[PDB]
Amino acid sequence: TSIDLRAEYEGSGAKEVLEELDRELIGLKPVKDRIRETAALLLVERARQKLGLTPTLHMSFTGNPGTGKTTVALKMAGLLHRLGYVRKGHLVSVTRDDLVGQYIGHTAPKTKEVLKRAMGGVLFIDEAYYLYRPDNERDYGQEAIEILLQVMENNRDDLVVILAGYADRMENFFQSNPGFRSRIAHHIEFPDYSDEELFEIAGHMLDDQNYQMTPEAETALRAYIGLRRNQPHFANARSIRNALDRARLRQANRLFTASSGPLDARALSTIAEEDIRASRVFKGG
Amino acid sequence: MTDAATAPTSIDLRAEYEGSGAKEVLEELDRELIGLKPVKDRIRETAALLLVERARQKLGLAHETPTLHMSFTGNPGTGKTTVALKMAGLLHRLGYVRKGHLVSVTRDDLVGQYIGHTAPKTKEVLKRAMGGVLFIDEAYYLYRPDDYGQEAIEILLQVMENNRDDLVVILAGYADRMENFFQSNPGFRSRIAHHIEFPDYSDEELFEIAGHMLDDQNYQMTPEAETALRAYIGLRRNQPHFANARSIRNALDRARLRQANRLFTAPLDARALSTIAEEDIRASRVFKGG
Repeated sequence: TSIDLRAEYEGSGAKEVLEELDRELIGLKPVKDRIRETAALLLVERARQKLGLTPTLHMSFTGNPGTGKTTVALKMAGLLHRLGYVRKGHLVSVTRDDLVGQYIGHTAPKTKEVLKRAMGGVLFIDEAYYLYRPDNERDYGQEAIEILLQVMENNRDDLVVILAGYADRMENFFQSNPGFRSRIAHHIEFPDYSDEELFEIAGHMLDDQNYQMTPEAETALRAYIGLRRNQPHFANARSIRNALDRARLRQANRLFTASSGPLDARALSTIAEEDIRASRVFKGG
Repeated sequence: MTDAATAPTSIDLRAEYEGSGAKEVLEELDRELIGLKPVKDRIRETAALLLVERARQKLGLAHETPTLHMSFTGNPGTGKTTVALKMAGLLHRLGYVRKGHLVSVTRDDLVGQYIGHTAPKTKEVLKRAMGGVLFIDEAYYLYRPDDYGQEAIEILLQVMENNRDDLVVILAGYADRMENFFQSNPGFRSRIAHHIEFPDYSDEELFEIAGHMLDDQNYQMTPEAETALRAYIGLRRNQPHFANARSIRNALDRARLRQANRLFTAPLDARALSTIAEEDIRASRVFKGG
């Protein structure tokens, strides 16, 4: 007659999954609160079905690389299975090259078989928009879309689909293939790490390698981070790693060229302001 | 030296209208587009010209092919693409274009990264488009002089004047942006036969839609939520990138999220579960400005 939401929250073990996500995803509170929130709606809409009032679950995760897309998607498959929306809470992750066949006619079995594997859980199409390439001739992508779109409509109660990738490309993909928008019930946005967070990471990375930055070099990175995030294909922590790898190289070539004579652990463990500002990022790319 | 015409001497327009399946396509458009008279009526008039021109060809009067490309302008969620599907069909039943398919395309489908990569991308898309119609969503993004889309426009333009009995092109997007595009790129005006302007739905119409949307999912509004939504619609409609029915769904969606979270925070029956309170709508950034 009336329902207890907290009981179902504690009953499903959905709380456990949300803890498992805060423990397994390095502080991206913004996204985590959005997953907390959707978990609430998923909970309520479950209780609504229970008191006698056919869902819709497909979703889209958009943002840059290294923003938690997959590791959230995994926890989502779990959560979904916990709240009885899915039979076996398991995540089949797949690119476009897992769905489109090279030879004519050999796409529809391949897409169908991936879907056979996916049944009872979640399919995760990474950079889905690459299914639609009328740019390429002899690309049979249009057909994998047809089948995808078909399952999301009809054969629903055994599958949840997650499209993922860059937001700009996802939006364009919807333009050309509409009828996806009315099949995605959750448009989740994954933003980057804040500057202070990106700096903390860069800090820890150098701690684990045994390197220190000079105070002046620290502010160089901060200048760097802020610039980089605004340039194309920003990969968050991979972009940091990549900047440090390059800084380490430049430092090694400072010390080898400077060749003043013998040098101690400080000089060798130190990344200087020179090593970061030499980056093309400060020039424009 | 003799000249003898072997064309028929008269033609019945309605008999042709009905017999070619052109009448049915317009009726499908009426089924498939939620009441948008002005555009449906504007389309009908374009369909009359197509009919009469085809009539003129049958009587053996057509000199060249008519110019029959067009430009659909307006906000998202106003029928543009679904009207395009129909134009394709109608142009097909009137045998203006070979096969009735429509190829839908964005800036990214035509403009690549590294140098010299653009022309073959566009040319392939155009190849797949021949025989039918090409829909270019936000076609103005091809031209960003601030990056090799300039070449795509030039191929696009050359094709529109030259081979008319293969491809029909429908450009689409926001009116003001599409206007400046034509400014910055003359020659497109010469080619476009029809400017079809798509208007928004009314506050009343959108409220109807939101109403049915709730009913399907068995949600009810409190009197104060009714008040708030009406207010919301009125504000949201003068804010950037208004998407009619779509942005109504998103607004109810975001209300459904806010409502769910409200309960879970602060035992409940089917009424308390299916109800949306004022707060769940009023929380939207649409009231604070954004």
